[PDB]
Amino acid sequence: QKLIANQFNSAIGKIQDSLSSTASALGKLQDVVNQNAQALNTLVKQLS
Amino acid sequence: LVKNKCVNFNFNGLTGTGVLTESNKKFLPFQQFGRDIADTTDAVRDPQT
Ligand SMILES: *[C@@H]1O[C@H](CO)[C@@H](O)[C@H](O)[C@H]1NC(C)=O
Repeated sequence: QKLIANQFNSAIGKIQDSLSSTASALGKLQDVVNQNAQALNTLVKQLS
Repeated sequence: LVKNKCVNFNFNGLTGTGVLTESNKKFLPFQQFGRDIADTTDAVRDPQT
């Protein structure tokens, strides 16, 4: 039990560090926002 | 000239509808028209002032 608890806490800590770090594993959500953003920009630019 | 309300403005023959207010865009002396990303007028210098 105690060993499992320590391992679980350390794993959570490393996850926190990984997300806290410069890593950009969240790219999937960023793709959804970015794609819609550039599509909107294209539609707007088409008026010219 | 009026500001802060919806009006049908006409500047040097260019027509548009919008709210006119003071702008911080430091237009160079040669510049006369500002445009947004959609190539639509968003800033202008009045010919009388
Ligand atoms: C005429 O337009 C000029 C340029 O905007 C301005 O300096 C001047 O005050 C206006 N009125 C008269 C009576 O010249």
